Amino acid sequence: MDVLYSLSKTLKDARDKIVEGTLYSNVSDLIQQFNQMIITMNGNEFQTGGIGNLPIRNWNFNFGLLGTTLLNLDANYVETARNTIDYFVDFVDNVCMDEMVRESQRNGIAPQSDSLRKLSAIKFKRINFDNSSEYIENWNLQNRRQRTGFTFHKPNIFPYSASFTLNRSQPAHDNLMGTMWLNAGSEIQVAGFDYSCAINAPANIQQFEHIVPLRRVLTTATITLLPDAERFSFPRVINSADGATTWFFNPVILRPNNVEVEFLLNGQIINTYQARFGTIVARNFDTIRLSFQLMRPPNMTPAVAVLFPNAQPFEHHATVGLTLRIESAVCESVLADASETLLANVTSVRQEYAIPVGPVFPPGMNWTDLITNYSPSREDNLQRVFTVASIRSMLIK
Amino acid sequence: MDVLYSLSKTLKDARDKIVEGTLYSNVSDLIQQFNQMIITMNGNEFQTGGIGNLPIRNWNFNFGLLGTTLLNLDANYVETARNTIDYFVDFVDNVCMDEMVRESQRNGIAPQSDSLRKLSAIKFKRINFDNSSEYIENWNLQNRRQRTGFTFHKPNIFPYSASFTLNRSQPAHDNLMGTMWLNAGSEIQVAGFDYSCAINAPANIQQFEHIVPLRRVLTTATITLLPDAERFSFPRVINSADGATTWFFNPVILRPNNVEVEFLLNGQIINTYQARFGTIVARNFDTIRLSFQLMRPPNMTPAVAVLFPNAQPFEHHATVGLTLRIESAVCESVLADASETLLANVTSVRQEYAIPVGPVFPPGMNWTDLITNYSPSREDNLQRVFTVASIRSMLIK
Amino acid sequence: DAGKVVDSETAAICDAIFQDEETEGAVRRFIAEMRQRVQADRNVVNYPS
Ligand SMILES: [Zn+2]
Repeated sequence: MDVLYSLSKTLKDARDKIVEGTLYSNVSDLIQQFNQMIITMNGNEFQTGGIGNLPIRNWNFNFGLLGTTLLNLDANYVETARNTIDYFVDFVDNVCMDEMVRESQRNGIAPQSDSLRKLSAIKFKRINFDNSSEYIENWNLQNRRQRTGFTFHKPNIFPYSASFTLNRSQPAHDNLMGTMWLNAGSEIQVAGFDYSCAINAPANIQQFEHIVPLRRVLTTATITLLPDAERFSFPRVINSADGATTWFFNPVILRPNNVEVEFLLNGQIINTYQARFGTIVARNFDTIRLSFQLMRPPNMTPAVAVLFPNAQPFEHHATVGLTLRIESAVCESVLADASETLLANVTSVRQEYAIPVGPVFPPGMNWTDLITNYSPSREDNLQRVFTVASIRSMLIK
Repeated sequence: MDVLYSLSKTLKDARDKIVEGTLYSNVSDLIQQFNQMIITMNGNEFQTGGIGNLPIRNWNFNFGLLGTTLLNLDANYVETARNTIDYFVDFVDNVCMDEMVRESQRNGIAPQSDSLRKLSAIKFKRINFDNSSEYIENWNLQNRRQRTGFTFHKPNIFPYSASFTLNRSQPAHDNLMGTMWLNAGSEIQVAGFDYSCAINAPANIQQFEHIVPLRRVLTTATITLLPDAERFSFPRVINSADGATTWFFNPVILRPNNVEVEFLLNGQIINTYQARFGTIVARNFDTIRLSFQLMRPPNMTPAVAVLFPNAQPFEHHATVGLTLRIESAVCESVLADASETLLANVTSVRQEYAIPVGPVFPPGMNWTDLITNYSPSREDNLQRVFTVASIRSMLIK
Repeated sequence: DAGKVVDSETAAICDAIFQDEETEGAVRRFIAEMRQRVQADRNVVNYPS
């Protein structure tokens, strides 16, 4: 894995640094590493592919070394360099597509393809170069069991869970009470509704609560906390819990009284925020507890007093919402987010070559089913395949 | 940590091998390691304790080397060896009690005491010796991120959860239906009851189901599966769900028809067992799904037909149970079981010296609250403190 | 710089591997770049061979 990143880093630098007319002192330390790579890789044969429609390709390396005698690199040197680089780039492309496609339940952090099991010897250890990308740094730090952090912009930590809860209900569905939520991507939109608007609740206050457990512990998260959840604020008809009948929801929106957002780690309150909106911070957490309440307004104009009678027919239903959007967060495990394209590369390789469903990953690489049951073996497989996807995304655009 | 195990392994062997009258060739390779230990530890000072009532002790090492010139070890050599060994055993005892007592939320796998942070240098690396115990082997394998396995006899994987569920209920509590369970230690005792004995169920069959999610993935578990759960088979009065009133439970026991025990890993059925009792095996699982059903007996003698009328008063309630006891299992994470005493040593050290409740572990070292919320930081702290407890259990009996 | 190998025969081998036209460029560069480590404190010397 280290030598695969090293091959790709030298091929990236040798497409970048070895150009026409450049001075030799700019590339004097890269040509020695590329010659060490050629010297190491000669005499060895590899075999990539063999699963799904990924074709079996045989790789044989017989190349001459590059010259170390120019002052300015002329176009002859650039053309022979482009030939050797194009062959090695095709090789590492097929090794990365052979490694992202395989998985194992037993020990997923180990290389699974034959080519990367062959590259994991000490004969190939002199290929090794700097490990400067974030994924290979976290690979090398977790290979020695130290703390890592992946910085994500809007991480997909929440599985898709659009549902509700009726704390007070009946088959008439004309006096309901409870919460509704949308957990999607990095965004929680929650809305507790009461049809009576707390006309018989004690002190005209109805307490709502919504507890979101996470799968991995997020660290140093900037979170936009806004009131008035926008999706649960227009009238809609909703199927029941058993899916038998449908019930109508005509909301009018009160502001959330007494918002308490708590960030729990192992049941301990790490951060708490009482009636503070805008951008908040949560330093260390794996559970988000939103505790908002609906208070009936004690003074109402005649336009408002016709909405909430004391009797039964409520044509306008009180609804109170919050929105919580994790903008950026540092997570020790791998995830998906709106910035990288690594999950897209993994799914593109697994869908392009018509790959059968294996023992670990969900069918079709369903990220909702992958983050719903995010086991440590699946975590190891996901980190390995994302690291190889980062390597191929360095070489192949 | 490696050098602490090495100190304790040499002190254990030097209490064992260095005896009176033994031949020198039996101990010729141990005296060289013990002299390397003396040479490394001289000139260094340590400070143990300082939390709770654990007293601060200062340690200074100024010892002469042991002789390498006897053929049979006489009693002079044994007495000077016993002096040096008793001082080092007192030192490592206080270092282990200083390390088991501390914890950290940030990175628990790192040493927390000052003495073990001082021993983690390369000056002390020549102390190192064989790492043959199971806990130090799994420490060294997880320090390189490879697969480990702790073999437990009756592991305490289940938190204490004695509760029930009423699928059919009313405030009269005279026609009830649902499951009851006891999850304790390594034992699940479940019993679904119907008061009507499926007299109005379709095909006179009532389906029960009980799904137990685990916290860590067990591997290669031998499990005694018996029918007829013994605890839920005698009459008892039970408080309600809100704790308001009590209801009576007078069971008569039918055998479990159509037992299906499934061992789920990430929602996938790994092992399944259909109406097979005795000892079963479950190779890889983190969820146990018991699906038994109550069938009304179609042929009944007159002694049985008086028990189950078609009308409402049921003085004898049909009850069907199962018992599932994990005898031994291999788990990658640390746990507690009926074989080791390591949790007992940790709690004895934390309770003997009146230690305040820290950020990670539950108050009073509640194992039910520790395995209920078994976070990875708590997992790292628990593994570190269990490894140090194993080291001290080698030295101190 | 100055350089000190640790035998007359390893000096001869060092010379003969430096002179020929078929060893590696990294190797032939390195043969004139390896350096002994002589520490007056701690009583240690390190010499290539
Ligand atoms: Zn953006």
